[PDB]
Amino acid sequence: SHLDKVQPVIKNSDMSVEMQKEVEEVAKKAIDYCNTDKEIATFIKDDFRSRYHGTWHCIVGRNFGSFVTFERSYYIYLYVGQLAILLFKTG
Amino acid sequence: HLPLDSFVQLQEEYINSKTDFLTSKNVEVERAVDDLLQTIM
Amino acid sequence: MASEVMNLSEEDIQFCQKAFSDYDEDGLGAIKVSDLKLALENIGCSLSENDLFKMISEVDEKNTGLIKFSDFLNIYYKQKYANLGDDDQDLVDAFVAMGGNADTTGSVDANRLIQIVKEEFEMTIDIVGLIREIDKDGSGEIEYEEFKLL
Amino acid sequence: HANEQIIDMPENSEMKSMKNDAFSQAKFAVENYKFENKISSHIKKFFDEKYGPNWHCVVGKHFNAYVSYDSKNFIFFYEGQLAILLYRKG
Amino acid sequence: NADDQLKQLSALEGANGYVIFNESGIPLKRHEKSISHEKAVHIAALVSDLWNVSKKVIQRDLKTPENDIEVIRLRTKHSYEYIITQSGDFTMLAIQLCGKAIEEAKKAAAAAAAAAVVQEENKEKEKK
Amino acid sequence: KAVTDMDINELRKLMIGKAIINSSDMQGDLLQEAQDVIQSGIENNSAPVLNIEAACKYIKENLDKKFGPTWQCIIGEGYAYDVTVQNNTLLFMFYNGNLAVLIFKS
Amino acid sequence: IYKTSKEIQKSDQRIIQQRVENSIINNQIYQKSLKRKTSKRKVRHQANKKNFQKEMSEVEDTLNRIKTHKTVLGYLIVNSEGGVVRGAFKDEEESKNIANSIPLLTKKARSVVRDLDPTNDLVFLRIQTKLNEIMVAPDDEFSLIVIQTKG
Amino acid sequence: FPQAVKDLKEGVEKCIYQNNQIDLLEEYFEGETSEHVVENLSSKTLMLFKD
Amino acid sequence: FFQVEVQLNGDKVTLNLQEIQKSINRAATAVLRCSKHLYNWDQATFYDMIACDKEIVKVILLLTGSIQGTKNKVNEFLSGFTKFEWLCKESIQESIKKFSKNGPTLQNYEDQLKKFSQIE
Amino acid sequence: IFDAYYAEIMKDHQIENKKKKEVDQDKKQDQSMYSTSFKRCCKIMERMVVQNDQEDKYHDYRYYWSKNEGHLLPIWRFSNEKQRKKNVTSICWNPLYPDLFAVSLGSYDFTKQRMGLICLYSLKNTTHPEYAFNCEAGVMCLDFHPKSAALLAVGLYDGTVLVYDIRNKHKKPIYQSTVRNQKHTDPVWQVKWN
Repeated sequence: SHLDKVQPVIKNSDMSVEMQKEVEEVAKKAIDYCNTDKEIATFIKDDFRSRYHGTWHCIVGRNFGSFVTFERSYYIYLYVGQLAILLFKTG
Repeated sequence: HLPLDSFVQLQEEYINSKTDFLTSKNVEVERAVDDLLQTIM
Repeated sequence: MASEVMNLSEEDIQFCQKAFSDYDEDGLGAIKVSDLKLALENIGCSLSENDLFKMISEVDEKNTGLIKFSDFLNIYYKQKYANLGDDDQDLVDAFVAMGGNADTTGSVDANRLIQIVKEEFEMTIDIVGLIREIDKDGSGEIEYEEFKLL
Repeated sequence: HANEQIIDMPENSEMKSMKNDAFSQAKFAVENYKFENKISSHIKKFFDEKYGPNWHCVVGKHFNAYVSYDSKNFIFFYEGQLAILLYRKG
Repeated sequence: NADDQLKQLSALEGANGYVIFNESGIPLKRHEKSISHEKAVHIAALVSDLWNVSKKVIQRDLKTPENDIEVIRLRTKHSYEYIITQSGDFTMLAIQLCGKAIEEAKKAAAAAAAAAVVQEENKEKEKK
Repeated sequence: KAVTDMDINELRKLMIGKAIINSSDMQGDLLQEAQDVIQSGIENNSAPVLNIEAACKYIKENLDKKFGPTWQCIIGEGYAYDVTVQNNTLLFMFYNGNLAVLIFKS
Repeated sequence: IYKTSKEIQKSDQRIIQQRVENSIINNQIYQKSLKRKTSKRKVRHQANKKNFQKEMSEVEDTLNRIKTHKTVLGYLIVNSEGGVVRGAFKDEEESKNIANSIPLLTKKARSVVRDLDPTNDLVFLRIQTKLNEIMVAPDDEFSLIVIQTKG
Repeated sequence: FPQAVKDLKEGVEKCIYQNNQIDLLEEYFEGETSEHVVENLSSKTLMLFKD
Repeated sequence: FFQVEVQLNGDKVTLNLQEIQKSINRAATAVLRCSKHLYNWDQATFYDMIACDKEIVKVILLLTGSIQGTKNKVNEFLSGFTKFEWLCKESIQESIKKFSKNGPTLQNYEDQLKKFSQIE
Repeated sequence: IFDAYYAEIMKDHQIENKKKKEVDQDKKQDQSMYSTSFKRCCKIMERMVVQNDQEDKYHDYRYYWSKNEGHLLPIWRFSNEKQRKKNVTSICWNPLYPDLFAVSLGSYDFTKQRMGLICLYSLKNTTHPEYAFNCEAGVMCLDFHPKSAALLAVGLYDGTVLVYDIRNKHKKPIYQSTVRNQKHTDPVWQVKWN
């Protein structure tokens, strides 16, 4: 019932709805699978890189400010608990 | 002197100074040993 | 469909080991994350950059299918060679053991004697050889040498 | 930082300026235009007026190409991050 | 009724502050002595990461079936103590101090009171 | 006195201009130009209350004009990230207090 | 005389090793260690030697006592670098899992304490599960972990 | 929410009472050394000079 | 640290390392000289006692080994420098042969000169 | 971030450079480390394990709250099987710490005489004495100086007077009474600190 409890919410989303739904499942799976936050960032980048070819930069922290140059429609912003799963593919 | 021909000659002079000093200590050690024996006697 | 190809088995087997290790799920497919799972479990490489480097060089990649197995098949071939050097005693022994081994004698003692200003010029050397010769065979083998030196 | 470049131009034959012009034109054109397509057009136009026509130059950050060029008319150099290739054929 | 529990927590000796966290991570109520909301936002994120990692680790890393952590107490330098208890979907952090720490706090409070009295006396003198 | 007298609250209050570098992967000459610009820009846009978005917008615009068209820098109190960058294009320096700054060139 | 000479040499060696020890009682673990390091020319004998491999009862003695204490599953020391200095559990799998999983939680737990106050450092951490209580004492050089079933 | 907080606090309060009974981390005579310690006067012949 | 100069003695790449071994030996022999000033108490040389020490003999062997290791590090850059340089070996005998090989092409002259500029 | 910031502050101001040089314990095998910072953690761990088992007793001790009636409840008993022959005799409490109390075992009945062990029992750990002292004869009386907790007065058979310092690691008597010091004969039943 932990998956129901997390209720991850995407504050800002710039991606197709079908792709966005897939990201939520990966984000929930990554948090339980990874013992530490640093492991979560590596797991999200590896899964997305395998799923979609390109260069992916992912940063997750309790408090942070980010300005980035990402390919249009490849940036999805979702916040679960105190962790921000942010991925932006840059060509 | 941890810290060519010139280095060797300089080292030899440094070694010679230590050798001159060490010899003085040997006389002192022998006198100290004799003094301990003399006190017991 | 093989066609008379011996090839190595040690490596060919390793791949299957690590493969079934993570593929144990029996999903029939392979993802880009699974390939790293192995190296992530044992800790083969420092970062995914390594495995990703060689793999990426292979040709291309995607999300997940099954061909990913190539990662392991090629992984074994990126192990390459090791070599390092341990201890400084063994070298000293070899400096005296000109037949490129512990065995033979007195000839190495005479080599030391050439331009030797050491005390007991030859009697001391003979005494040292005798001390280093525990089993009385007139020679100092590597085990005797080590015991002698330590 | 343009560690390795290929230079195939005449030296002390009074055509020494062609090598100098290519390096100078590439630096000035690349910074102002800031476009891969625009850099090729500007470099080709300046070279065409000074040394005549039939000059082809292609600018790409990363690319692989094989071409036939007139001897001593082909120069390959890197302007900052960008790589510019210019040669004369025909 | 709910307000009285916060007053009761303060009443217990050696208690500095109490913070309550929702499943989402929002801090329901925090003590006034401790920073309100800014500290609660920073404390809720750390406890959730710790509580979730510890709960997940006990079930899989220790290989024990149906084993769940009930209370986590972290004793650090000086008088800091941070007992964590989870009830239903809400988990809270309680900061209590040792006897020496409590005595020091009392002394500090007394000093502050003395300073206030001195300031009042100075004001009276100025008025005179 | 000295270190014993100093406290974490006291240390932050005592010095706000202290600069600490944790990770360096960019050429030193390039780092000197970047370090002066980021420190000056953050203080100017700090305002009454520091804004993470405000600091990043000023830094992103200055860096793009200064070196390359696509430059990404992220600053947060605490974060975990995996980033793929070009050789000698990433500089990591955190300001005194709870301020972590990451700047890289893509 | 060769044998005599050898004996003399041995005696000399013995004297050097002693110095601080000054013969008398077998005494001290630290002294023994120092002798072994610096000079390895001679070893053993000399005096009674007390109990073999028991330089100091007090840290070693206290650890033995807590393990002997009732309702304690065991006490495993974790090396600063994810290693088992000493393991005392009935099953290797529980000890192996505890050896790797417990230090990672403590390091994560130490940071949680560390974020609130930088000066404050973890002194002791205790996690109580539904069926068992886990107590971990963390130091930079070594970490002590004890699992005691709740009474 | 109301029931959980009293109950949660109650549990927090129970933890507070057990720790309050004894410090449990105090070290008797921590830091201070032996202080006064009897010292025997001693004499050491450094050397002997004789004709 | 030990300093050495790398040049071409007789046109052969060589540093001033056998001489270094001889120079260090003099320092080693000087240490032995210091051990012979005690006069063996009595009314007598302590140099023989040092010889009688197996450990002292072992220490002398270690010093010789260290010199060989330093030379090996020097040989890498010495060898690496020679490899690029070797493509341009000693004497003009090859040049006379090389000049004839060039022959007719005018550009041919420029390419060799360009390589020399790179060598410069 | 603070750690990097802190190290720089220490570099700025080179006053009282941190000691605790890393000579450590070493020795490779057969008993590396296991000694002073680690010893404190082990001591804390032993009390915590004891605290969980004695939690029911500890909770009652802190506040069980026990008309002219009196109720007395024994809480814990501290004893040694080896020291069973020894009698409790003199008992004292350190002035500085209420928790630390020292009882010096002595042998009564006169005809039977055995060595007496002085044990200081801290309230935190009741399994074994915090400090153990071995004496040639049973200790008739033990007292603690009011000004300094470390100073301890010990009285034993043959009138020997022993002064012990808790701080000293060696645990040998700081002072002793001899025939030249005019030590009294028989047994010193009562000893006190001025």
